[PDB]
Amino acid sequence: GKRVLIVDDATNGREAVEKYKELKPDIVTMDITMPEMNGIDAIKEIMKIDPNAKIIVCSAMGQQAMVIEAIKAGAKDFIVNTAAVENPSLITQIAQTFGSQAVVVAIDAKRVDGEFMVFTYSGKKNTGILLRDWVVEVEKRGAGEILLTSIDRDGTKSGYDTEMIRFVRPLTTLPIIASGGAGKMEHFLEAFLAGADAALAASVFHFREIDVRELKEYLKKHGVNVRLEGLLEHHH
Amino acid sequence: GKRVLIVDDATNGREAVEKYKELKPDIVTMDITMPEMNGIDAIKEIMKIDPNAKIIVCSAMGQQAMVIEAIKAGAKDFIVNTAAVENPSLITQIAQTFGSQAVVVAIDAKRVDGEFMVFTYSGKKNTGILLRDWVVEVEKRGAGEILLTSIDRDGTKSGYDTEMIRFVRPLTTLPIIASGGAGKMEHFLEAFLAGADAALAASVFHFREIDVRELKEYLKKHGVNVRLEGLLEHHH
Repeated sequence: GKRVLIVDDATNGREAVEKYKELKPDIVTMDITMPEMNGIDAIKEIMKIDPNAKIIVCSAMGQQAMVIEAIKAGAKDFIVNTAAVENPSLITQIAQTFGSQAVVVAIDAKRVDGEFMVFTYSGKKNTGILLRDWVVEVEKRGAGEILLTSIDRDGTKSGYDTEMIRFVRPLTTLPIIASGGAGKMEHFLEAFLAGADAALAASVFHFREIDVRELKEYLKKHGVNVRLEGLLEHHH
Repeated sequence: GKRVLIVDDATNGREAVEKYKELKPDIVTMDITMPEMNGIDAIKEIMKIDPNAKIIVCSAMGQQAMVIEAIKAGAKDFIVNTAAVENPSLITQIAQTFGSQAVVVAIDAKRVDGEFMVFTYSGKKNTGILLRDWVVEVEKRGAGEILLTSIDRDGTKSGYDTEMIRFVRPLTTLPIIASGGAGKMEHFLEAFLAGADAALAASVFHFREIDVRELKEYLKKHGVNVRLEGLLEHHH
């Protein structure tokens, strides 16, 4: 690409096999955690109504029991955050089975005392690990793509963390999907200019702050390659 | 009180009827949304192992179908956020059935252009409604307590929004549980001093930034009344 990711996030269903065919999206993402809500049962139906893919499983943590059963259903790809920080090897582990392609590492970052630092458990434990460090590590461990979310920007509807991107950019060769403060059409350009290979966004379209057709034409009128895709997800 | 609320948040279970007896807490909170995860089935077991209470149901939105069944199980109290903003009457509605006591209105606030504004859908739609307005409205509609969460502070581990509290304080007589940036022992005092009748916190204890025994003694050594309680919750 790049590469703009339009998200529909629904939700605890059920509201999947219904939304999937009616929205023909390029991902989905599936939270499967704890053996209670029809995660695995959902996938099978898709892997039927469309034998292809592309489902990305949300593995973390300790409920691997489910992940295994999910892969038996046809799951080929995964994102990881906390469980990779606990155990960096877990990446190499997957990447060896399914290839580097198959693994995306989500990274949650926040600047503390003028220093980019990593945060886990849905962005709350300050790991005391410099972002700069983890980035390199993650690549060497065998990642595919980095899902850099800026906490200092997440939900500020005030722009992507173009600074955090630039910081990460030269430290890697891997694609970088950028996440955080999607605010206006202009903000997407800045992200691409920073280095981000992809931009993710939910709130702006959901609430029609921004028109997806218009955003395509805007970026087109500036000479950018895109390429926009449909995400889809349960749960939190 | 006041009044400090220690939260254990677990999680999609199941990890309830096990945690409840072993943790003897004063709340719980129960997310029941969509007929899939054992919300209602959980309550019944408690309402058995302890016929008393005190369960607070998380009603919102449109899945009232479940809420009704939940009340049949013995639910007496509720919190509301988005669905109250959509339909202010919904408060009067509950408060008439179960009394003003029974209803807590969560308010999500963020300052925009030097103006406290309300946000819905897990804090993302700018309602274009001044906090000052909703506060009064909510009381007149028949609320019991206000669960003021500061977005500009939520997860900053940098102090409560002592400014937002002071703003709300004189506009009401209702109790105010304060939520947001629980950072250090000192930060709890400031909150109480601001007007907050209660402080809620999860991250600080979970990750043992702060010791609960120590926090009691700290506030005691400053002459405060407390009074600390155990929350417990699924899910997001």
